[PDB]
Amino acid sequence: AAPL
Amino acid sequence: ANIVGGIEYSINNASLCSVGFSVTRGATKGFVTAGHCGTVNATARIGGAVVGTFAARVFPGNDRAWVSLTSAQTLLPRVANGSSFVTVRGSTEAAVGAAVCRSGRTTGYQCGTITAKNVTANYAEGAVRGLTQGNACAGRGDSGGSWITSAGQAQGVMSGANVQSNGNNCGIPASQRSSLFERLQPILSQYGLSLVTG
Repeated sequence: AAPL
Repeated sequence: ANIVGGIEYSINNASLCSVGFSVTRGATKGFVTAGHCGTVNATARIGGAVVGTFAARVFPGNDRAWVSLTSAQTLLPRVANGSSFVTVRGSTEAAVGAAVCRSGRTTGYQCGTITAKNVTANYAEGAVRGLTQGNACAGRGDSGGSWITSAGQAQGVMSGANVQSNGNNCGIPASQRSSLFERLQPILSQYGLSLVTG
């Protein structure tokens, strides 16, 4: 998961 | 500008994020959003105009922030759902299994269910702990936006998601999505903020  | 959950704002004329919720701190107007969206004193603009500055944030570890607005801004107890609105009624935390929707400027208003609490996201910058996971989809640009139930209970603000090369996780089944938000309640008590409700 990545920021958004 | 009318401050509504879900709408676009820019940070120092470069990144885009979405408004989480209208709040007050005594006589000061503000809105809560994600911490990774701006550093303290970064300038927030809505539709080309300066609406306020980042007053505080914690990112990574947590992912939260609030922007103090000038007096000219109109705070509203609402979250955008297309051309319509969801009224913010309070911030009772929903349990796993509850249905929830989120609003942001890239994918609009999406709903799904809460699948897990207290998840850690390992972002390039460091870990962020304590996040709740839902499977409503989201895309780059939705960070900071509102997560709310249909009944109007504000859950938290968009932090991150397992986006694919198209920039969102809307094209993979709900079962494979991990869309994470920062819980609202600790942000409200940490900054002494009250939610604007209607």
